[PDB]
Amino acid sequence: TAYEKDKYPHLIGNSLVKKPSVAGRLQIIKQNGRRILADQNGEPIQLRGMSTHGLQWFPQIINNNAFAALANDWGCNVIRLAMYIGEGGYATNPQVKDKVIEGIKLAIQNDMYVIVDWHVLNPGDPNAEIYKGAKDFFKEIAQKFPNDFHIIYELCNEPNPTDPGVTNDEAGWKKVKAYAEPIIKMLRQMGNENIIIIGSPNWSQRPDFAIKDPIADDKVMYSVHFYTGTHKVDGYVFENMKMAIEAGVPVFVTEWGTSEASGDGGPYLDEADKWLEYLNANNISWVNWSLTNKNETSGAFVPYISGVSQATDLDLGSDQKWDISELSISGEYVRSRIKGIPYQPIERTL
Ligand SMILES: [Ca+2]
Ligand SMILES: [Ca+2]
Repeated sequence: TAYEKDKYPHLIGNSLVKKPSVAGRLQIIKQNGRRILADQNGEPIQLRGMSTHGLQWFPQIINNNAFAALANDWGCNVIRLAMYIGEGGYATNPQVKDKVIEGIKLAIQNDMYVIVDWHVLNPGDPNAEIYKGAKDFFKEIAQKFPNDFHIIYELCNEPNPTDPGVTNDEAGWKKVKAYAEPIIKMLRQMGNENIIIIGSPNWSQRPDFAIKDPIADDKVMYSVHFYTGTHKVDGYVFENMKMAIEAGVPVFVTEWGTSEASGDGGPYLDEADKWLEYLNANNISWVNWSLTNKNETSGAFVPYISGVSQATDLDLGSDQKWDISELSISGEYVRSRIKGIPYQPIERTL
């Protein structure tokens, strides 16, 4: 009866969504022309999980009961910790680092991989002055958690043209590499064998630059970010992704949402079914935006809306689960897809 069984069969199941306790240290392997993430034994793995929103704004999700719910009730094997730099983030309020550290420890404690995301966004060039602390930040995390097999580093969320920015061309890609290579080098010199994920121009829509001009490191993957109200299967972003995957580039969806790219609108679930069917079929890991109760469709939790609803609390109790009615439409859908169960939405009639 579930509609996905006939139409989108790779949406059902989770046998490859292995936790650290089972998978151990990750690697990239070559399999039938593709470079894909695999576990310690060389068996394909898929990471599926959730991103925080900016930790300067929504740190409340960094609590053990929420992390346990995500790992156990939602079936996540990854969580992404989005540390803005600008916009009230680390450049002006460095105490957000403390929340990233806490989050790494809670991911480990709850048997998940963890992505540490230096969340470049405004402005768009990772080399900009505001981001000068990036190399020392990664240094510090690696000193605290040396060669830790749970951690994946994401050096620059979304290179993009916001001034001062990067261009959507080969010159823009060169600025990204010039940024990333010295950090990678430092991490490797320090003995860190972690997977490192590298963004690309146009808001991490251009993993295809790695076809002819990859970074020379066998544990680097390339991000692609999409939002299903904006970006459609067989559209620009999708085809750049597909072109990279086909050509053997290792690709990881570190951020996607069910809204427009603004974080709002919809959600657009029928389009999400098409993207996730492709990602699951092609062994591409994915992380959904975001673990917030802000009033925007991409947030996973019900928001405060005057006259309508109190916010769902991100600081969860000892039951280690949110009721489905406490999840937004997006969060309920994403939970279903992480777990690999049929999507069977609740009625929402106020
Ligand atoms: Ca807390
Ligand atoms: Ca984004």
